Amino acid sequence: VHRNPARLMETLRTLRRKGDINPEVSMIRDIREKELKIFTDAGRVYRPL
Amino acid sequence: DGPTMREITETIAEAKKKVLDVTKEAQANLLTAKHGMTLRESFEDNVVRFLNEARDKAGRLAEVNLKDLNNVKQMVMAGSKGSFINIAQMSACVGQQSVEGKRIAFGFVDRTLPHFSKDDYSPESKGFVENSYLRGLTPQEFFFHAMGGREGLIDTAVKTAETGYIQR
Amino acid sequence: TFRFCRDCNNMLYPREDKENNRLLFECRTCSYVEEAGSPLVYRHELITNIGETAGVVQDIGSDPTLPRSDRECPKCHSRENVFFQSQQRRKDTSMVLFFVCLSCSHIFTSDQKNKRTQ
Amino acid sequence: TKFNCLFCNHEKSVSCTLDKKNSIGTLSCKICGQSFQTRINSLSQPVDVYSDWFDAVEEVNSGRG
Amino acid sequence: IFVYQNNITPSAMKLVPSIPPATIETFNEAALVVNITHHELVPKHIRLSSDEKRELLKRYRLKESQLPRIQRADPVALYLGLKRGEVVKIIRKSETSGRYASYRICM
Amino acid sequence: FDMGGYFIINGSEKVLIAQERSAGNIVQVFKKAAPSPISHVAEIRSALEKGSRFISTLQVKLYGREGSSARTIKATLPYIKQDIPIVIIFRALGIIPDGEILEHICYDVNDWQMLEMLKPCVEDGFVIQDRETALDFIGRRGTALGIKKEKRIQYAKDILQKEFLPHITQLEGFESRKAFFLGYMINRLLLCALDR
Amino acid sequence: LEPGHAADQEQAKLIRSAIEHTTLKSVTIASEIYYDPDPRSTVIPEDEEIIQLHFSQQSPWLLRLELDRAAMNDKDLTMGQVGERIKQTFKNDLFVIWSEDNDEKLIIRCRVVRDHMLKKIENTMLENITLRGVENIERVVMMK
Amino acid sequence: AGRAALYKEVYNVIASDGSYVNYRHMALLVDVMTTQGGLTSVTRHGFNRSNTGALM
Amino acid sequence: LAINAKTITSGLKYALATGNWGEQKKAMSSRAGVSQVLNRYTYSSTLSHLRRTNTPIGRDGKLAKPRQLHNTHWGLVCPAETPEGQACGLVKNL
Amino acid sequence: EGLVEYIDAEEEESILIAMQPEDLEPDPAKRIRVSHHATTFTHCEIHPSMILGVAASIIPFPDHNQSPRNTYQSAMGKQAMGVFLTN
DNA sequence: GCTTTATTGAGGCTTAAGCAGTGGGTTCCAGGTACTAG
DNA sequence: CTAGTACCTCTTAAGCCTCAATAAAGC
Ligand SMILES: [Zn+2]
Ligand SMILES: [Zn+2]
Ligand SMILES: [Zn+2]
Repeated sequence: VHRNPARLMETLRTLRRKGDINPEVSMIRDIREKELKIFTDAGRVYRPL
Repeated sequence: DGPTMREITETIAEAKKKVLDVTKEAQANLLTAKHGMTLRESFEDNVVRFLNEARDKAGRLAEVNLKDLNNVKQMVMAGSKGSFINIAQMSACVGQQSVEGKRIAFGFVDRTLPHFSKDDYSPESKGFVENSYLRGLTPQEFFFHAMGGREGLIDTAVKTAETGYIQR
Repeated sequence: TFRFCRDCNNMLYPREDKENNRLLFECRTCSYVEEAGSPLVYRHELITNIGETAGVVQDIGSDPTLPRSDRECPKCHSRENVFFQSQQRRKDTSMVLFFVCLSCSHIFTSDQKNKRTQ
Repeated sequence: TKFNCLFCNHEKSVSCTLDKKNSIGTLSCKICGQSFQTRINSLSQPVDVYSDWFDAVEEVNSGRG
Repeated sequence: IFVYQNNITPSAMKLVPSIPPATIETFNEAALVVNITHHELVPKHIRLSSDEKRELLKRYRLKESQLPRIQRADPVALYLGLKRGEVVKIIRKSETSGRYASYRICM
Repeated sequence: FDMGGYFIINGSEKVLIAQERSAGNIVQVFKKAAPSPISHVAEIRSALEKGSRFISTLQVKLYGREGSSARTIKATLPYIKQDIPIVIIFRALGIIPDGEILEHICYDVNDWQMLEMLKPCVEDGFVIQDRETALDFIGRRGTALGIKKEKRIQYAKDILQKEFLPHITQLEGFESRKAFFLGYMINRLLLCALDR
Repeated sequence: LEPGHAADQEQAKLIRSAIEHTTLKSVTIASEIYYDPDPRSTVIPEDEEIIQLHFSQQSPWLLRLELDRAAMNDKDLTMGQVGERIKQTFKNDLFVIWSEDNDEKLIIRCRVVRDHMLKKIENTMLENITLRGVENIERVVMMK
Repeated sequence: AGRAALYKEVYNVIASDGSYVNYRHMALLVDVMTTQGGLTSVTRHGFNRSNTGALM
Repeated sequence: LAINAKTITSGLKYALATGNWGEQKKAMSSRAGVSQVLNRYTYSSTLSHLRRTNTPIGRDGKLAKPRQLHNTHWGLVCPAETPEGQACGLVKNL
Repeated sequence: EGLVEYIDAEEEESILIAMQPEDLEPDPAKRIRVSHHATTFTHCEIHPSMILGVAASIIPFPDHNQSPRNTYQSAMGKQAMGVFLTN
């Protein structure tokens, strides 16, 4: 668990955009459930925006 | 003609305003749910009825606008094929898109599409199409129409086999 | 309200003392006994008004997904707000909306007849 | 009510009766006549009684009672 | 005719056949609260005599099993007390024809 | 213009069509039909993401429909046909105290509805208080000519280490992660049951 | 409806209420197991009124049900009818008292006459009790 | 009464989409489904359980 | 030494030949149809086939819910491109 | 550079996407466009037409046509006779 | 008065059913192993 | 030595058995 989810999510997004982390990884933050999910497994469908 | 399109747009705007007022009344728990039917189902039925009435009015306006010289109107009057719904969707309004006998459900978390915020019950976000095939459909309207078409195709594909088995 | 032993970290069963005519919470595992603060034993809440406003956090207003609104806040008169629906999902739940103000993080119901603190 | 036995080495010769009212599990073999009794709970099953009997037999054999 | 209030124990059910010559029919109080025959759906049922049954079979040239069957426990059969091998004529009102006359034989 | 992306086998060009499957390592909670005694079932298809992949479908079911007066939760541990209460699993893992089990299952003690719904579960699981007893009870089902007290406690511990939630870990150094994941699964199941 | 009564809406709604299946679950907002040390004195200061009208031996356990006034008005249910139904179903096993409808807050107190089985009794009294109507009936809707 | 109700339901379902079928066909269908003592469903457990020709 | 190389080559060839994706030839639950002969009637057909997706759910049944495309398909699966008939709603094109 | 980001199905549940680059940010012939009620639009689509597949994209004005007709066209396009390769 | 009965029914598991017709393209001639004839 | 030859490898409708109460007959 993490106490500052916003800062961690912002750092992860910045790293992914910069290219340090593979863009294919999917990071989702749900405030209602207060849950952070990271997915790196293959077979995941993604599109560019 | 221009006046007919203006009248259709005015009717659609009036229907949207009525739907918005009904939604606001429901939010303030000022709407009395129908006996037996739950509040959500009653609100959905009222919205669907209002949208259908608006679409029918737009279709009637388009039909009266069209003259006997019109080819589509002449063919419809001939009875060969077509109907009021066809003319209304081609010239006036496609209308509400129904899936499983109800509007487009929130496939995402309280969102029909990612382009709409959570808790968006406006007609445009609930499968309603306010643009006829002549003018075109927005991407959300196109996706809703595609969902309706897929539902219809699946229904036909299952019901043909069911009817064949019943006939056997 | 349900509590524990506070010593062994275990649940407490209810029992009746007719000599003292009182409801006492005690666990058969140990000898610990306590007097119930309030006469609450069982509750089911077939229809519950709580749990509809859940998940609210300090940075709730910063979520792009939540739809904005320009309603004036009762206290700070801040137009900016984020509005959502009942968290609980049911076929009979009312469509009453809840508005949260970024400035003060105060949750208020959209209903005007009655004012709800949360 | 069928289980293996160790005294006679005969399969399906064991029957277990669980009295939840008295909370007593009784295991009896129809060949060698061995009878065993144990304490059981409402969630108990005949396998539990068999395991308890086997553990008791092992303890008796080891002589570490 | 014997009418009960709540239910009938199986002992009475098995005792009823103890008297062949005398026929005893059991009916429920709730069942008889409203007359079934007065319903619009149920057509008019008329009992037929043995001679009438024989004449019908001779004219139509039918056997016992060829006629339509009706359940022994059918509410109409209990109302009329139809016995085994007994033919009842049903007169019904239809849109295609003014009236239609069918027959049903208890199984 | 040819884009390739196929295999030439015996001259014939063969293309492999993408196969859709339910994502693993995720808890999915589904309701059950009224005739069935079960009310809500939460299933997870745990599988290794690195190698030696094997399907581990772990399902936890809430027995008793609405108003059944029996709100019990049982998890179908792999290779164990008879569903075991979650309390015994928690005891085997190492969380013996009831308060710790409730805290793991329910994070916010303020919500009393979850505690009320779980009360029958702890009431029925109160019989077990020792890790060895829990492991023995888990090993009772699926007997394969073994002695529960002799080289079966280790077997049950190994099953709980590997068979139970293999994806989260495969080592006995830290077995609390399995307990926390089970608590999260039970929390999701209870939230779905309560309709929140 | 009958031709004579088919022209009256009040009679139609009366028949609808008579045949409509009514259960405590629909009306009961909540039910709780409170503790009443003595019949004369109640833990809740506001609850005393329920026994006050009684003034103008029993087990030390209390079961308090809070209902919905709006549901009562919509379904025409009355406290007296439900009390009579409960008494008929339970002759003397449990003593039940209900507040007057005029009161702003309406509650029902049930207590077992001379705890483990109390939950089962409450569940049976809630689920397996019908105030009025016919079994296997969900809802009745009138139409013209 | 059961046969009449079955016929009325068949007519209602047929006319739901506006299609019209002659009354004689529905009458024959309900008669065959009710020719026996009770109601013979159109399934392998109904008319197929009768004493008709084995090959049929 | 004495490694039977054919055990792997022949197995892969069989898997890519009949489409039977199974541990062994004798297996009857291999879930055939994984590999399909590439269609070259036209370039568009080949492109669509190369980017095709299949659903393991049996083509039989009458459950419309899985066949219908969920709102999540937006931007991932073509709303219109799909076969008509038994396979409708199961075979998807990205 | 972070100009374009990959988004999966799960992440789309926690983002708002604009239809066009400059429509949602700031002669009754043009199709009615939904008003930009929101003001965040953390992401946006490069172009909506890209949602269509290989066969669907071939269809001219798919929106102007009914969805079942678009599906039929997509199915039929695989059977069209034409040059599949230059060799 | 207590004990043992036939009856009643109620659900679990099971074995069944699953539009019609038509056109075409791919792949199987099965794996290894021992025993024995030229 | 080398190569033949055979050989072991998703939604209901009825049937039946298995369950928990119940009124009468034994005694
Ligand atoms: Zn304690
Ligand atoms: Zn404020
Ligand atoms: Zn023995």
